[PDB]
Amino acid sequence: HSTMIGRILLTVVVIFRILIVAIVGETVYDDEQTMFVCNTLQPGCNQACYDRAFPISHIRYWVFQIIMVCTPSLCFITYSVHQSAKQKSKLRRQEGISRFYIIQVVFRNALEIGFLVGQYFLYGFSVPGLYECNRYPCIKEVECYVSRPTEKTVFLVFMFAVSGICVVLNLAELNHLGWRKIKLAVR
Amino acid sequence: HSTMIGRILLTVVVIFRILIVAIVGETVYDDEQTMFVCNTLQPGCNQACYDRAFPISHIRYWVFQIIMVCTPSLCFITYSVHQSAKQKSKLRRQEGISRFYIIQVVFRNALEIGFLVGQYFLYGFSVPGLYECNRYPCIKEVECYVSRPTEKTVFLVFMFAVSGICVVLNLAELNHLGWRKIKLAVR
Amino acid sequence: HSTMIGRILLTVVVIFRILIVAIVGETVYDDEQTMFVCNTLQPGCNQACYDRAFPISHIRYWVFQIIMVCTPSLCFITYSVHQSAKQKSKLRRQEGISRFYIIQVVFRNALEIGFLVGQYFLYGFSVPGLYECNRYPCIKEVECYVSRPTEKTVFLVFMFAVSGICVVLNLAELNHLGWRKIKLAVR
Amino acid sequence: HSTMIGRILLTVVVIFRILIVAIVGETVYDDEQTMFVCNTLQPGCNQACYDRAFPISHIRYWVFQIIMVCTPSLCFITYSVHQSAKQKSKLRRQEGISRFYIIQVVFRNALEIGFLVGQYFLYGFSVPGLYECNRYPCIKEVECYVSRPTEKTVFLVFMFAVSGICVVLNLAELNHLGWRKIKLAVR
Amino acid sequence: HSTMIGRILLTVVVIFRILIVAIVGETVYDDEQTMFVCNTLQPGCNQACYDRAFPISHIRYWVFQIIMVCTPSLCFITYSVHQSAKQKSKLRRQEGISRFYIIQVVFRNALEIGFLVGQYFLYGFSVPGLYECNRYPCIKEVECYVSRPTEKTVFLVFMFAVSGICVVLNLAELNHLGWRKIKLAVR
Amino acid sequence: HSTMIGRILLTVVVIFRILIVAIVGETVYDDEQTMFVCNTLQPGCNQACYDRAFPISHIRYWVFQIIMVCTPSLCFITYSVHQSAKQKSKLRRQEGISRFYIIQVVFRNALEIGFLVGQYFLYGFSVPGLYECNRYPCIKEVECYVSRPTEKTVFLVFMFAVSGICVVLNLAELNHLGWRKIKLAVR
Ligand SMILES: CC(C)CCC[C@@H](C)[C@H]1CC[C@H]2[C@@H]3CC=C4C[C@@H](OC(=O)CCC(=O)O)CC[C@]4(C)[C@H]3CC[C@]12C
Ligand SMILES: CC(C)CCC[C@@H](C)[C@H]1CC[C@H]2[C@@H]3CC=C4C[C@@H](OC(=O)CCC(=O)O)CC[C@]4(C)[C@H]3CC[C@]12C
Ligand SMILES: CC(C)CCC[C@@H](C)[C@H]1CC[C@H]2[C@@H]3CC=C4C[C@@H](OC(=O)CCC(=O)O)CC[C@]4(C)[C@H]3CC[C@]12C
Ligand SMILES: CC(C)CCC[C@@H](C)[C@H]1CC[C@H]2[C@@H]3CC=C4C[C@@H](OC(=O)CCC(=O)O)CC[C@]4(C)[C@H]3CC[C@]12C
Ligand SMILES: CC(C)CCC[C@@H](C)[C@H]1CC[C@H]2[C@@H]3CC=C4C[C@@H](OC(=O)CCC(=O)O)CC[C@]4(C)[C@H]3CC[C@]12C
Ligand SMILES: CC(C)CCC[C@@H](C)[C@H]1CC[C@H]2[C@@H]3CC=C4C[C@@H](OC(=O)CCC(=O)O)CC[C@]4(C)[C@H]3CC[C@]12C
Ligand SMILES: CCCCCCCCCCCCO[C@@H]1O[C@H](CO)[C@@H](O[C@H]2O[C@H](CO)[C@@H](O)[C@H](O)[C@H]2O)[C@H](O)[C@H]1O
Ligand SMILES: CCCCCCCCCCCCO[C@@H]1O[C@H](CO)[C@@H](O[C@H]2O[C@H](CO)[C@@H](O)[C@H](O)[C@H]2O)[C@H](O)[C@H]1O
Ligand SMILES: CCCCCCCCCCCCO[C@@H]1O[C@H](CO)[C@@H](O[C@H]2O[C@H](CO)[C@@H](O)[C@H](O)[C@H]2O)[C@H](O)[C@H]1O
Ligand SMILES: CCCCCCCCCCCCO[C@@H]1O[C@H](CO)[C@@H](O[C@H]2O[C@H](CO)[C@@H](O)[C@H](O)[C@H]2O)[C@H](O)[C@H]1O
Ligand SMILES: CCCCCCCCCCCCO[C@@H]1O[C@H](CO)[C@@H](O[C@H]2O[C@H](CO)[C@@H](O)[C@H](O)[C@H]2O)[C@H](O)[C@H]1O
Ligand SMILES: CCCCCCCCCCCCO[C@@H]1O[C@H](CO)[C@@H](O[C@H]2O[C@H](CO)[C@@H](O)[C@H](O)[C@H]2O)[C@H](O)[C@H]1O
Repeated sequence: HSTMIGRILLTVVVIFRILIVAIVGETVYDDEQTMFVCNTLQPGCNQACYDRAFPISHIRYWVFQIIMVCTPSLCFITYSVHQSAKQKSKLRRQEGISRFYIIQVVFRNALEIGFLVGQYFLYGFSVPGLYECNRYPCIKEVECYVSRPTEKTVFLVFMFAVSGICVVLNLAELNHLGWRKIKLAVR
Repeated sequence: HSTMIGRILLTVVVIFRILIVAIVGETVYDDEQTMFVCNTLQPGCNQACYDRAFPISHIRYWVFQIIMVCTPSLCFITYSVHQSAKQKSKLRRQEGISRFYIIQVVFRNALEIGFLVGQYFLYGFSVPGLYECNRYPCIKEVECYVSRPTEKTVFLVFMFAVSGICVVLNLAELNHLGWRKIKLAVR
Repeated sequence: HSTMIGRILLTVVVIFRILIVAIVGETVYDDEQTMFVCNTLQPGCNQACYDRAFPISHIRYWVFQIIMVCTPSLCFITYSVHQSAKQKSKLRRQEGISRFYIIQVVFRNALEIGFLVGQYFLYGFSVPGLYECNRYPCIKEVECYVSRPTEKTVFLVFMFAVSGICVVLNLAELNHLGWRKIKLAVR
Repeated sequence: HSTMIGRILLTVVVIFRILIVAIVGETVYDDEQTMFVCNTLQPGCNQACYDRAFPISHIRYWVFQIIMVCTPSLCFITYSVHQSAKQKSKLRRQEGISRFYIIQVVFRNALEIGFLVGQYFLYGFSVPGLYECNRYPCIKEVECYVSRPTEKTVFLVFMFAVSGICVVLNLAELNHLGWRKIKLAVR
Repeated sequence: HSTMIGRILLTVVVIFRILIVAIVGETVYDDEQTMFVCNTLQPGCNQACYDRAFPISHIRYWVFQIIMVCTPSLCFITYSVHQSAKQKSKLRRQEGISRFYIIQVVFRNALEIGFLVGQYFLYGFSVPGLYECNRYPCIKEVECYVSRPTEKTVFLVFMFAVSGICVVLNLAELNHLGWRKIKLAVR
Repeated sequence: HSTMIGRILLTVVVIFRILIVAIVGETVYDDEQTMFVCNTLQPGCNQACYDRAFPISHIRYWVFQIIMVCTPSLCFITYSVHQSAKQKSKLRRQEGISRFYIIQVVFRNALEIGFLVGQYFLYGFSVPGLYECNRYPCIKEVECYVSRPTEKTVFLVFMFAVSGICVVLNLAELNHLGWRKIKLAVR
């Protein structure tokens, strides 16, 4: 019950997060590297420490996740276009399209779960403003400073909450589908 | 009475504020971090003080509020599209759409009130040109300077006035709806 | 007489000024703050003096005026769309639309007059290349220098001339309307 | 004779110059102020000398000329739209449109001549790489250096040649019109 | 078997990689040259070492490969447009179009193989964070440092994996075509 | 024979080169002036040497050539639009259009040959990474260094190869036309 409104809410949340990231994410991380001050005098002790502290920026991971999530929708649209171009057998084709969509949404749920787990394990919750690094160029351990940690961690928490809401909606959709539909999709 | 003209005025104000922010807000806060001068010599005493003075910039909050306000309209549009795709029962569907729109506008009023309260409590009215900060990197209290405070506080006051006008229009719409419509929406 | 050609000329002037500002204004004021040199050594004596000399930049005022001027046109378009969606009474509706447009153009003339008066009182005619400032951060009076004053004052004079031409055209339209139409709009 | 092909060539040249300027002009003058080196030590001796050497940049004048030239075409299009909306009298209206277009093209030729004369008198042909300036901030005469003079003067010469070609085409069109058409337009 | 779904998946992968690169590649390599620190004091020892370490950036090669891959599709579209404009002979024309498409896809597979081999031989897998260079401007061997190596090598590995998947799909399509179709295309 | 496929290939090559330049050329030459290091201490010895080494950048010449090449196509399109608006005489008009197109393609071949000769004579093949300059501001001969020479010369070689391919295709088209068509176009 209430499946269509749930799908509508999920689409609204997807559009909301896509617009929010495409508007704000570029500006926050536009000059992250430039605003890096570290207590050191050895040349090259700054770039190595910045790479160690932030190997992959959060914006790249978010963009990658958003682009990867939309691929089943794109392939479904292409398959529907091909089916329309091609045209008792119609009912069989409709059933095949339905089971294809079911498998697509299951794969989308799996991808969302994997992306959420990876984001949780990689970045975490809070962004440390102060970092301690010791690589080959730096003779001893040095203390570097990060710029704007509060905004980064707040936006990361918001992204995690949005991903959790999407996961909950996807689980609700899977529960609406149910064991019989899962078994039918398997066979 | 005069409900349609009030809704037209509200839409005009929304378009006005959206265009104004999308035109001017990026340029004002484009290089806020760069134009930061503080009386200190300790490395890292500038970024921490800037983060303390401005944890979240006003432009991010305004963009977030604008994007959040438009979500009920987007979900209503999607629901209308779904209803059109699906098509005595028509009258019942129209009544359901009407009560859905009523609940949507009530939620929009609540969200606007919450956003206005948060903006008032977080930023306030005036932006202090001079700041005094004392964090761990800075040994003692230091005096930092902010660039272009007058423009920031003027634009913040204008945004507050626009939000107040929108709140007044929303309250007028709720009064036009009235207790009977609220009770019907509840049940 | 010659009312339609006057309105056409006014629209042409509006499009001309909008295109001119949207093309040139961003580049002139793109790096105004960076090109600021002042004879001082006290930290923070530059930002405060720049804020004192230029509290609100001319481009922001021009953009605000242009956006505010177009609001009656937008509300008229929305009202016309609503009237078209809704559809002896037709003649009454047409008369109401005509008087609404008359009131709208009167309000537009008033807004243009107010904006012109504010621009004249705030900025003036010439931009002083050399400024003398004495605020709290600066111990004594200091002499700061402004970059590209000639272009700024020339473009300000051109904007003032365009606003004057628009005001003259609006006054001509009001004279064409006349006392009888004003009295009819009042009642 | 060969009037239509001449008008086609004029339109092609206008599109060519518009595309060329809109593509290249922004990049050449993007950082003209930054690449300014002058043999001086007095603060403020650089901005004043740059303003004296280049009061108005060539790109602003070219953009202003291009925008001003297109205004008669825009007003003619608006008048044609109004005439279409409004609809022996048709022949009179067509004759009025023809004489209006004749007056418009005469005004366009006059504006082009004035703009060409102003460009010739203001900028000239060659851009001096070395400048000598002596204003109030600079105690004595100082020698400043300009960046990329050859490209600026080459593009200025090309713009002058394009303007001359346009003037020649406009004069050919005026000769095709002739004394009888000029007299008819006058009365 | 499963040829159409394979082509759909290949198109989806192409769109995915195109969007991913067009979104992320510009920002990563936006300021690669600026963030270059090398242990040297001789002027010109930095630019030569940067050129030696990175003669051609990865983004240029990826853009070139993507643009080159799409050329057979563009020429096929143009040929189809010409055939549509031009219109037992229809069957012969369809067979000619089919064999033209077969030759086009064979050429596309060859181009993809060549581009993959070139990318593997030129860049490799890992980006060395530390480089040792000795050119004419630098008296002796000097040690330069690269900024953000981990992101560059991760994205390069992802691009290599995407190219491998595309190559596998193209080989599957060629196997579906088969020896008989290859022989028919040859003659 | 094979004229239509040759024209299709020429159009494909034109689109390919236009897309390639519009994508990559801006980024390569975005900050050429900034990354200029020369062994000198006299102020103004850098800008003059940079102007001497690179009077006109390659990107400007390429953009100018591309824009100039497309002008006959634009004028042909405008002439076709005029002919369509205007409408035994039809056959004569078609023959006139054909001979006009022949003259247009001959002029395009001549322009391409001239542009190729100019590019070969001006820039050459290789970009010298090291330059020796001696102008008035510099007391003696000084050694300046160029940034990213390998990419510039590689892209220049690619542009030369593309221009050569276009010239070969144009010569093939002219050979297909032949002496009889040339004589008919002359008279
Ligand atoms: C659809 C519903 C289920 C969404 C619920 C969202 C939660 C997954 C999010 C929302 C707010 C989050 C919390 C916001 C703030 C914090 C404080 C934060 O504390 C620190 O960063 C310091 C201590 C530490 O290192 O853990 C730990 C995570 C936590 C509890 C977060 C855990 C995850 C929460 C509960
Ligand atoms: C639809 C209608 C009801 C909109 C009305 C808008 C008001 C909510 C705004 C418009 C102008 C605002 C005022 C503009 C200027 C100031 C001065 C300002 O003073 C300071 O910043 C220094 C003193 C202090 O710290 O409070 C205090 C807020 C106040 C009164 C503002 C309070 C809120 C006002 C009345
Ligand atoms: C439709 C018609 C009526 C438009 C007419 C436009 C005028 C309103 C503008 C056009 C040119 C302007 C003038 C251009 C130059 C100057 C010099 C300027 O002198 C200075 O800046 C130094 C002296 C001082 O401080 O006043 C004073 C304003 C004035 C006369 C301007 C006054 C306003 C003028 C007449
Ligand atoms: C449609 C036809 C008539 C267009 C013809 C274009 C001319 C108006 C242009 C094209 C090339 C120009 C010439 C190109 C180069 C120079 C050298 C230039 O010499 C200098 O800059 C140094 C000497 C000085 O200070 O005059 C003087 C202008 C001149 C002759 C230019 C004069 C104007 C010319 C002839
Ligand atoms: C459609 C299927 C067949 C795609 C398979 C993709 C492979 C071509 C890619 C995916 C992951 C890649 C591997 C990811 C990581 C590494 C570690 C890497 O190690 C180093 O960089 C250090 C040692 C060295 O210098 O080789 C060597 C390449 C390798 C094995 C890569 C080899 C190529 C792999 C297997
Ligand atoms: C449609 C077909 C005919 C296109 C053929 C393209 C040629 C016009 C291009 C492609 C590769 C080019 C060559 C690539 C590399 C070089 C090395 C280059 O050597 C140097 O830069 C150092 C020596 C010197 O100063 O000449 C001289 C030009 C040359 C032979 C180029 C000459 C022109 C070539 C043959
Ligand atoms: C699509 C699916 C993708 C799956 C992705 C799986 C990625 C797995 C990454 C394994 C990384 C192991 O290395 C891991 O590094 C991270 C961050 O660098 C460390 O993380 C630590 O520092 C970061 C900040 O730097 C803190 O936010 C975090 O709370 C803390 O645990 C982990 O303690 C360590 O375990
Ligand atoms: C969508 C709904 C969102 C609800 C949002 C609720 C946000 C609540 C934030 C609680 C913050 C508590 O911390 C609060 O910090 C702000 C600004 O940092 C302080 O604010 C103080 O400094 C700021 C500038 O920095 C001044 O403009 C302000 O007038 C002054 O009160 C408050 O004195 C303090 O109470
Ligand atoms: C939509 C309607 C808006 C109405 C706007 C009304 C704005 C009123 C602003 C009142 C400002 C009072 O402060 C006013 O500051 C301006 C500029 O800062 C001063 O202006 C002075 O300096 C400026 C440059 O800085 C010169 O160009 C000007 O000629 C000179 O008078 C005035 O002498 C002073 O009176
Ligand atoms: C739409 C029509 C517009 C009409 C525009 C009329 C503008 C008239 C400007 C009058 C300017 C008088 O001041 C004029 O300055 C210019 C450039 O600043 C000087 O010009 C001098 O220097 C410039 C470079 O700086 C050289 O390129 C030029 O060859 C040389 O003559 C003139 O010698 C002087 O006469
Ligand atoms: C469309 C088809 C294009 C075909 C392209 C063919 C390009 C062939 C390039 C030949 C280059 C020979 O020079 C080649 O330089 C590369 C990188 O510069 C060196 O590569 C070496 O350094 C790079 C980084 O700099 C490492 O990532 C790599 O693992 C290592 O081998 C090779 O050891 C050397 O053989
Ligand atoms: C549309 C048609 C356009 C026709 C264009 C005709 C342009 C003619 C330019 C004549 C220039 C004469 O000056 C010419 O300068 C170039 C480059 O500046 C010199 O060129 C020299 O240096 C350049 C780099 O700077 C090398 O790449 C080149 O191999 C070498 O010959 C020539 O040796 C000299 O002859």
